[PDB]
Amino acid sequence: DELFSDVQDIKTALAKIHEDNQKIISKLESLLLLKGEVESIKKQINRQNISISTLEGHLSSIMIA
Amino acid sequence: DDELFSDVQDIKTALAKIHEDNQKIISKLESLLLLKGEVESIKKQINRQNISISTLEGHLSSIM
Amino acid sequence: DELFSDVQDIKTALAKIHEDNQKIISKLESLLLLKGEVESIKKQINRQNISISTLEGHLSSI
Amino acid sequence: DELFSDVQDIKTALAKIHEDNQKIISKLESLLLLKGEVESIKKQINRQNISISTLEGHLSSI
Repeated sequence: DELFSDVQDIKTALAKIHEDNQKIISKLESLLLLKGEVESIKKQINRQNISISTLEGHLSSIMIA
Repeated sequence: DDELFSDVQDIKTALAKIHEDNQKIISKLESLLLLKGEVESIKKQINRQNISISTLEGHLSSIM
Repeated sequence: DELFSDVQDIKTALAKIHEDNQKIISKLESLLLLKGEVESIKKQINRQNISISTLEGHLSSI
Repeated sequence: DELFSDVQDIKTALAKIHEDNQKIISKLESLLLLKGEVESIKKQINRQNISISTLEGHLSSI
């Protein structure tokens, strides 16, 4: 009957929500990789700050002639 | 059967709500995924910046 | 009916998935405020780069 | 019945999307760490600005 048509509609919308959940999960995964790169950026800027300090060190030597 | 029909309709309503949740969630993830290109561009500027410090570290010795 | 209790559990489980999705949506909305942060960062960096170069120019004149 | 087994199929598929949600929850939790990575970078760029101003101050003095 119309009950069987309905029961197959529930099954199919459940299968479609499952399939979109896999795509949402991939996009989350790809953002998590981007978190790894943002972590490396954090690390590179700290290394740059260490370097600016060397500059400043030599610049102090120049100022005292 | 009137009760089962009405309950089955509840399940279908509930699925349509979850389908709409999925679509709102997919939309916010696609807006976030724009960060990818911004982070690639930041990687390039950091490298450009590293180079520039070395040009500086050096000049500060030909002077010194 | 075992069938009635089954349909009730099915209803309860869906409403819980839907209630949990609301929390997922607000948290994701809260991450979109990062686009403004990361952009402010891109601008900061370009400005620092410019400055370092502006420093080399001054060094040449010394 | 044909029906009982179909309703079992629905329960199985429902368990799956509950499963999906747990995995979306755990990933999202991990992603939320990004806000703190971005805030840390902002602090680091502030400190860099300061350290550059110092350097220009010194080139100014010379």
